[PDB]
Amino acid sequence: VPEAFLLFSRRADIRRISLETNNNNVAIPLTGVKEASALDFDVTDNRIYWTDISLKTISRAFMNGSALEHVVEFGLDYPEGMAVDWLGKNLYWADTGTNRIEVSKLDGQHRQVLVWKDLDSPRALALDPAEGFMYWTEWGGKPKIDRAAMDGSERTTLVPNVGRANGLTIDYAKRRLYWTDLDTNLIESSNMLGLNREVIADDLPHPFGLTQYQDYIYWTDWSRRSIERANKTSGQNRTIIQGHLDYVMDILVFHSSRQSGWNECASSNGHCSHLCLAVPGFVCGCPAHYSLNADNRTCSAPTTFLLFSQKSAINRMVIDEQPDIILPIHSLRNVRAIDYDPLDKQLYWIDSRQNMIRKAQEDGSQGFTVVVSIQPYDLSIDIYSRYIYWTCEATNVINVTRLDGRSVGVVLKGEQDRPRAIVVNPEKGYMYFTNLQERSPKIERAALDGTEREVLFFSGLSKPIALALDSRLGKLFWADSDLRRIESSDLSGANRIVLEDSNILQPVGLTVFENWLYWIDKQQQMIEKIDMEGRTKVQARIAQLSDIHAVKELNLQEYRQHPCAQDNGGCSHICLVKGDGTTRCSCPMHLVLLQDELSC
Amino acid sequence: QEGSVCLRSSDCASGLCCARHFWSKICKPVLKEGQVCTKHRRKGSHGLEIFQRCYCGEGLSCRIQSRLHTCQR
Repeated sequence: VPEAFLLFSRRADIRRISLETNNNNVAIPLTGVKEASALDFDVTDNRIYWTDISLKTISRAFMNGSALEHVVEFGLDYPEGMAVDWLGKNLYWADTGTNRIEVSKLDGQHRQVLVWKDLDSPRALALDPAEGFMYWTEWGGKPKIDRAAMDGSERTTLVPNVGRANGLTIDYAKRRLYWTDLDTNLIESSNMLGLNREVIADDLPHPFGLTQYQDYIYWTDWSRRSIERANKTSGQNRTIIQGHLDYVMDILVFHSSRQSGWNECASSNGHCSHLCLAVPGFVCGCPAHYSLNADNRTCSAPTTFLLFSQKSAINRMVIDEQPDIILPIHSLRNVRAIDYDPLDKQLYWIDSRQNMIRKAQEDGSQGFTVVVSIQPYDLSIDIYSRYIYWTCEATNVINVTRLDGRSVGVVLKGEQDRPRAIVVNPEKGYMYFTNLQERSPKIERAALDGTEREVLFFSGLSKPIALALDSRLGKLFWADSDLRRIESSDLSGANRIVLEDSNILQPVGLTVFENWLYWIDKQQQMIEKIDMEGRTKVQARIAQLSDIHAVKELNLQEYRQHPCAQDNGGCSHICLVKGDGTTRCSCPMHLVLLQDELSC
Repeated sequence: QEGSVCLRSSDCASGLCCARHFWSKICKPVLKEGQVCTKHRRKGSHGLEIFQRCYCGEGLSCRIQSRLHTCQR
């Protein structure tokens, strides 16, 4: 039986006031808040949970201000609503920018996307985990109040004919919903099912936030510059709790009387391995892209996925029968190309302007710099020899360096040569590259040591910029940016085929997944794929996509069967599995092979 | 571009207007048919607006369907 009070946010800070008719107005001692919007609390923990829209983050801290920590730093835009589920110990938020309602543990771990399809603008958000339902206001073109089970399922639209609604607050005791309407300037209510819909107060100047407590509704008004109270049933008994307050963004009553009830998630997380989400009692959730195991309780990390970067983001996406997420990788500026190592699960990319090659885990916790200034263009990983092949735009060279950083050397150089795109084929011992010579571009092939050079194509080319290959079927794929098309041939050079020339605009990136060729289209802003079933769109309205890379499940036993896989086949520099099925050593351009046949 | 920071409406590309979102202005899309549009009861509600909508489209007009207002023609 402690004190009951109100919390509100005002952009610069979050303040705390009593329900008393004109009492004190203090601020919660938080640090580094710029544009606070969405509020919520946790009584058992005594923690507050807020959303900054300038910082683009969701943070938490105790009421005394200690232990301030960012709970969600990535993939946000405008997180305008957010609620705390006290029984499951999960955080729910709604980003009006990304148009997504999401969930994670209170601490931030195991983030998942609940609803994202056919969603306009989720603003306000109220949870009732005792009953398994969540409620949110939608803004956008045709505003409405939607309800869905707190796992994402059973999504329906409760209140269809409303303006922009904002104070979304469940009277847990009386089983009613109260909200403000910005376009009608009124406060309205309903029952849990959306029906029995009558307005409480209708002559309001400019209302915004709202919370109900006992027999009163509390709202904020910008024109009145006030925090007002009224009888939650009649709209009468209308007095002012706070005046002379400029802009009162959202507001909620802080008492243990609100965060009450019980579900199965409260008793040791319901035995789920990650997330426990309420339903009309519970069901175990996984992190985004993870999959629920046979036991209905444990999760499994994605095995086969798709990676695509924009200018300053690297996103992951699954190829399931059932959305893209942002990988948390700091310090991205102009991501030119990506690649992936399945052995150590490390993500390699090349940043422009900074002129470096970088690597990090899918969680971004291994951030290490491979090559530093001279500027690289495209990269391809020999996963077997554990080398990364790359092209230098500045010095027109094909440099090769190890995964640790140690330099191996240069395999191909010469003036008039201008190597740009590269793709390695260690299984057959060759590299296929794009040589952008002045006035006459080419697609070329050489052995992984720079010997055995030949031109594969010279006509019907203008700006070939991406290369990919299906080694199993023995085919090579390339996208010409200038000619707006995708072509494929035998690795030999034979059978040149146009795949797509119709609705392409700016193809700059492509990879083979299974029997599909995915390609980026920067200008048309979309990912597409083709059955090598017909052309299917994968993801439209993608910002500034720059490179794509399909990552398949690498089985260890299968990897080790490669001759170079174990200790590089004795070779000090370059291992070549050529011809019949035997390794042969070779060296970069500044070292000649020695007597031992292994070193130089 | 939709989402770009703007100061004037001419900073924004075709089909877009410059609208105040929170304590900054961003390029928002212009309202097409049937989409709800703001009708300010008092003058200065316009000024107070921190979540402003764009105006209606090329051949469209903002009128009524306590009801609400949509882009008609």
